[PDB]
Amino acid sequence: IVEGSDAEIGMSPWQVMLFRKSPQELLCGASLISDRWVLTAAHCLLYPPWDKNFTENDLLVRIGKHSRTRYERNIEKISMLEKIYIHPRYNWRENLDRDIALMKLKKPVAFSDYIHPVCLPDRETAASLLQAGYKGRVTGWGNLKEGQPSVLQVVNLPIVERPVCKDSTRIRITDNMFCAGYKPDEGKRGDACEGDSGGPFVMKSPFNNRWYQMGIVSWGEGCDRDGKYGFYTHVFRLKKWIQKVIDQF
Amino acid sequence: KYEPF
Amino acid sequence: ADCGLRPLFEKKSLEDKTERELLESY
Ligand SMILES: *C[C@@](*)(O)[C@H](CCCNC(N)=[NH2+])NC(=O)[C@@H]1CCCN1C(=O)[C@H](N)Cc1ccccc1
Repeated sequence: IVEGSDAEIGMSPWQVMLFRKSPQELLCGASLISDRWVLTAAHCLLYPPWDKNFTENDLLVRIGKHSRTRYERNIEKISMLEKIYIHPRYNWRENLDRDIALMKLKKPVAFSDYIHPVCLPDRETAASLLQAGYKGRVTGWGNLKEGQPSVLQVVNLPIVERPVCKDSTRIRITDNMFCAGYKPDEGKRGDACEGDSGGPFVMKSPFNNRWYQMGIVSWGEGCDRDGKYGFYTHVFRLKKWIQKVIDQF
Repeated sequence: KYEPF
Repeated sequence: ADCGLRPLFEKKSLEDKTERELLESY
């Protein structure tokens, strides 16, 4: 996160750390959607141009964390993965279309003050909240600049109109993506950055006061550049695939 | 600077 | 079920420092 601020304790309890066993390293963000399921960006697992291909065995998940580097001795829960599922039409070859993956935890986690799942949007919630101008919230432990924070970072960013998104890059945008950030004119800034992928883009419903995951941190070009925007996987749109895997496994 | 578990 | 309702905030009727910024945008 660039131009964000230190989260408050318990602010984003669905926030998960994607952790490499050896070398020990922060890989990405992720989010807790149930006591057994974690959502993340498929490119955190699989990205062949960079020779990245991780397996169940390559990783750990750390839940209820605040500090990046400290072992949060009676707060955080570390869990092993049982199974990784990547969207079958995830497009690593061209544009990260469908950048989404599910991780099934070995044993379920116990929810606490620091551990709690986020809601998945419904057709109706998506419809009302996913509008240009409406702000969402991004969290993560990624780069502070185009570096590593000591505590979880947060930033509030507005959704941007499709055409503006399109005109900002040479990358082919698809309906499975949305962009967000401030316009240079708006002179307010901030963005996700490398190490932030898989982190949730969340909105708070004004109807029922619940937090919903609308996005997943996917890609960008640079971090917090004027005229550029963060791109996110559109969760509602990949909803049936998510349902489909949980209903099957 | 990761503290072991 | 209980999704999206934070134990230290919603549950206790406490607001975090910048959630008003989101609701004001809607
Ligand atoms: C995985 C990540 O942490 C990261 C998030 C970057 C978000 N950045 C901003 N400014 N919001 N994603 C990436 O690094 C992805 C995966 C591979 C390349 N990539 C990029 O963001 C490139 N910088 C651009 C790009 C390359 C290929 C296809 C799409 C985007």
